[PDB]
Amino acid sequence: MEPDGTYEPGFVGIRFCQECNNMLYPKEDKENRILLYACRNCDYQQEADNSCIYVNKITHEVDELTQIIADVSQDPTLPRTEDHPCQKCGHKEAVFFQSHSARAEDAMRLYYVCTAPHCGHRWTE
Amino acid sequence: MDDEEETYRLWKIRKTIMQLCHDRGYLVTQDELDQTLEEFKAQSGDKPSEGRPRRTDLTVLVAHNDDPTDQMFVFFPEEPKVGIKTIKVYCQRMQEENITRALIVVQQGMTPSAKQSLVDMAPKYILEQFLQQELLINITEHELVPEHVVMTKEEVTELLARYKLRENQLPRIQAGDPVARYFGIKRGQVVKIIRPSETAGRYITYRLVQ
Amino acid sequence: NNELEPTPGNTLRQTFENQVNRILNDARDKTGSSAQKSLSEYNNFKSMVVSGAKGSKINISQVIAVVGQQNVEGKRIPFGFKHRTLPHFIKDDYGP
Amino acid sequence: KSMESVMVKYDATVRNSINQVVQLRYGEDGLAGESVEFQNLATLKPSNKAFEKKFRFDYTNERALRRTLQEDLVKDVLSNAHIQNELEREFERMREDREVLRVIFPTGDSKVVLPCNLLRMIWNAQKIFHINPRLPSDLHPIKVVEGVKELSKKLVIVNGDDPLSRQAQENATLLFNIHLRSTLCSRRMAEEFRLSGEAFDWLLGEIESKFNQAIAHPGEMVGALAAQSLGEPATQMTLNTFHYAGVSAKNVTLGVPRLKELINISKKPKTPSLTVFLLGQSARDAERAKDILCRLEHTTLRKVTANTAIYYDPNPQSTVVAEDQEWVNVYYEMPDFDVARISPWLLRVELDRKHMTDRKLTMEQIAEKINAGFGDDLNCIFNDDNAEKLVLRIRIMNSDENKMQEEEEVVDKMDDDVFLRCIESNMLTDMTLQGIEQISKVYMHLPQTDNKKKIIITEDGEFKALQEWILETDGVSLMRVLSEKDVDPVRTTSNDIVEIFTVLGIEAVRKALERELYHVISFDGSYVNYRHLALLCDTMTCRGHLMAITRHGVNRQDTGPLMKCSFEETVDVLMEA
Amino acid sequence: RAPSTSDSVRLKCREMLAAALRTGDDYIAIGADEEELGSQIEEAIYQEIRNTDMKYKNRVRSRISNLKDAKNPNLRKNVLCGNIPPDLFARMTAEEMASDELKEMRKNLTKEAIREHQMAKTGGTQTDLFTCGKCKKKNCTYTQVQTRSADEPMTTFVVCNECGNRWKFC
Ligand SMILES: [Zn+2]
Repeated sequence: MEPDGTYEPGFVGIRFCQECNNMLYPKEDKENRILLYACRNCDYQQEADNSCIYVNKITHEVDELTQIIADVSQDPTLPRTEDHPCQKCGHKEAVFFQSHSARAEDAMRLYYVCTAPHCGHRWTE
Repeated sequence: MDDEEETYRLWKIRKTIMQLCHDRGYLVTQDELDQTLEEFKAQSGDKPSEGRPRRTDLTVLVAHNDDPTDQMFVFFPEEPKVGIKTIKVYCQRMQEENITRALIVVQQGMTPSAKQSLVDMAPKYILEQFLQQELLINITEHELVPEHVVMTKEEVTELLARYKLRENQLPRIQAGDPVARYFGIKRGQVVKIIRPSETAGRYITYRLVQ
Repeated sequence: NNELEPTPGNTLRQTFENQVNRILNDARDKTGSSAQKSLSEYNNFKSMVVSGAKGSKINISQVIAVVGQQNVEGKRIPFGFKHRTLPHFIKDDYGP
Repeated sequence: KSMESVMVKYDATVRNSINQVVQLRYGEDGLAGESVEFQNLATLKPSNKAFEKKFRFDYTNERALRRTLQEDLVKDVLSNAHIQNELEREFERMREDREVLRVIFPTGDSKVVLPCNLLRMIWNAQKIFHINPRLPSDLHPIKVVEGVKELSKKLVIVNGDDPLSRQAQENATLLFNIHLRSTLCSRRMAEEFRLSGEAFDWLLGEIESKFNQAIAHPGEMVGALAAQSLGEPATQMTLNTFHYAGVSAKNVTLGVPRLKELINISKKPKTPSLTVFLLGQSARDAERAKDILCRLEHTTLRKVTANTAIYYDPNPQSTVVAEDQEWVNVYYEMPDFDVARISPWLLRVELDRKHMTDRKLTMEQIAEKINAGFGDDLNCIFNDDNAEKLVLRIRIMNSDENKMQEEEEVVDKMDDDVFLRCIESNMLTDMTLQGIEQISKVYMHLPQTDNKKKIIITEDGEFKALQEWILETDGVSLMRVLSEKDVDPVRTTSNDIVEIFTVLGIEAVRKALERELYHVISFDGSYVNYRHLALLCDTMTCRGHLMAITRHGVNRQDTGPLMKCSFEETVDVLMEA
Repeated sequence: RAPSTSDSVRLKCREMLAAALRTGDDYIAIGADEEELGSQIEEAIYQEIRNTDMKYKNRVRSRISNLKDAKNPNLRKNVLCGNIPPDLFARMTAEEMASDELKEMRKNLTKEAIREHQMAKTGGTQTDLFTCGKCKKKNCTYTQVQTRSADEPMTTFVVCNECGNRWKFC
């Protein structure tokens, strides 16, 4: 194996109940080595897939090319750039900007959004 | 714990209480004063940790100030929190030896009944309380703390006379004050404080304990 | 480019903000020193400053040379608007 | 309203309204604040050789016309043995004073406030008598020496025919007296000021008159006067303007907000700190300082952890995380019986190698710390330090024998995962690995290439300063930081006052509180005369316990009700009286 | 020749150390006696702990894991060729011993960076203009505060940190 293997075991909150649609909680079967998820208000139970039920502090979420919705490119008050070549389309006109968050914490790194209809593609530098 | 660093702590509190005894005027060997941790490690045989005397054999007698009022005794209990029972057994040992004054250095906390009972036995025989943390250093060597001299009752009589004051008119100091506790001075007595000055250069003040 | 390399006792944002402030202060001080020198003996303004009557070197700097970096609460103008100080500027403009 | 009742009394001890003594002579010296002026202390002279060259009156005089220069008199006294012993009696005393003065001003500052400017008066004598600066004089050195002894006796500020009073006199004019004698030395007069005998006689008469005039007047409302004199520069400059300096800064409140914080005897200062000094190799090596700092820095496991995970794995020997499989090979002999007892709920922690390095901490110390804190119930195992991924593997064990569902298990069937979160909640928030108590994530590592510290004495006798490392800390635990190894237990100090009192005791507060007030005033740039500040701190400590100048402080004083009603609480105090 | 033991636990720990030394068969291209050396390692550890304690077991186990490293076989080779005696091996020469490139470099450069987080702490005010009236150094600081004023107008106050000396433009 390798340390290159990404860290996404499946955080997973919802796959809630199938009958009354309320939230499922883990609970043990000491007899078969199986995790089960049960609704607290009904007799419904089902085995879990991953043995993971909680993680905390990826600390490095890089949220660098996610949540940043492509429609941001229409904003006139953001700086258009003559700096060329979107990395997908053969056209310049990337709109760029810092952080745009409170969880960024100290970033000075630029984020670039191509603005022509052929991409919507986004990328850091 | 079970580590040599603990020895350093035992060594260091031993150094401080010896300086304190010395400063109360009690006769102590300068060689004891100079005794380092590596010397101590052989001279008391702080063994290899596990195996003996946590704080029962370190227990020491101190013998008298230039005026022979005879010995002072310094005790180091073992348990983290000391109960009245151990104090009572200790009291039996000091009485049978007929000690004159006891200093008790406790590991951590203090039973409130023990402090109370310690209070109540005071009129009969006198008895001191130090937490070990306060003895890990020697406050009298701090850059802020001036030279304190306890005055003899007669010298105070002369002081009140020469200024024509009354004891009440003087500046005051708590009995429970760390420096007051360090000399182990009792209520009603006066301490003479000598300070460096930015104008006279040297300034002398007095404080009544109360 | 993410190559600034933070100073050992600050974050990357704080290092940048310290560093531009050092340069813009350094700039005002050079031009300020330059005007006091360029002035002659007859400047009545120099006669009021030098006697110790009113004003100061920095006053001379401000009328003739350059006023410099305004301040509030100990740092440069805040982003009153979303990532801008006035509507007239481009977003996220950290220049002078 | 606090100080108002304090004034000089006719025996000169400054007392308040109920007649308690504040100081024994006003401002520790008997001198009023109107006629004192800044003067230099020649005697803090650097090299031992230069001082000896400059001050010693020569006897190994040149066989040439030597001495007929400067004096026509030395032809008279080149043979006297007694005059040689007496000047040697003077110089040894000067050299002894010189040693005392170094102890008084550890900072090696030679600027002190004194009455009667002796250089300008001496310069005034030369001007009036028209003394040629390059001719032989008729002045006699023994006349100067005895004249200076005579003049010291004449300069009495409070009567002393009593040995205690005689001693109170000797120390209360010590700084002026060494200043007088070091400036008016026989060689000083001879080699430099060239004064004549009547000129010297007038000079004694002048120093005598101005000094006696200088003394403070009994009756002066020095308490009222001192309060306004401190009050006035507090009106001046800086509400809360920031001064960029080193790495530090969001440090020590500056100005009026600090005056309010200090004077109220705040239990919760806005920015409490300790300036910690280092010793041995740790006072000059960065890496050693790093090690002590690490022990001091209050780090909690939450600060250290990269990541956490909870896994469902009853039997390790079939681990859900296939990569963990090697530790099972590694840990089959780790209490092999109670693998039949350990809960099927697993906690996994991932640690950062850079962050773990900075604290220089080991995995075994953590396992041992957590095991010791929670107890043998919390079964911990860990990884090889050389792995590229740092991991801690945690299960929970029980007491075996007693748990057989005797009644219903006194736990009320708490979910064990959920209990494992409570372990994770507490394990992170509580565990104080290496770092002990609250000095917080905030440390500062400062090089004192800055100010006037770390200076000493040398074989040359000069005040060659050191440049050394110190630690500024935002924190309060002054007591523990003193107890730690390699931290200098002499110079380590705090800007906090409530804590200084608990640890060091009331006299140390008197000094530190004067220093903190001195520090805010110097920042704001304006100077305040020392007497005024000494009197305020002395007014606040006199009762024994700190008297914040607020209604819960000074209005608890045993002063009369009618004074105390005019302060703040008014009606309540009159009702209580 | 190394002392045998009658304890089952110590004997098992020995074969585990021997098993750890057998990794990669490196011992073959040298032909050393890894079982005897392991017994000497165990004995040498025992000379320090003198107990079957967890701390002994952990120390043996951490020796075992460090010998099992696939990123640094050259360490094991160094032990196997007798360049590192067992009494030496009993105590680490580095945190998790990683000498022989890769991790030591990485640990060292990491030691550079965490020491780098102290280096200048951060200092200065930056003007370096006026020259001190005491220690005659030109490294100095200035303060600018309260404007207009009544009788103490805005003046430039200059302080020499370098010896706490303070003056005004004056
Ligand atoms: Zn200097």
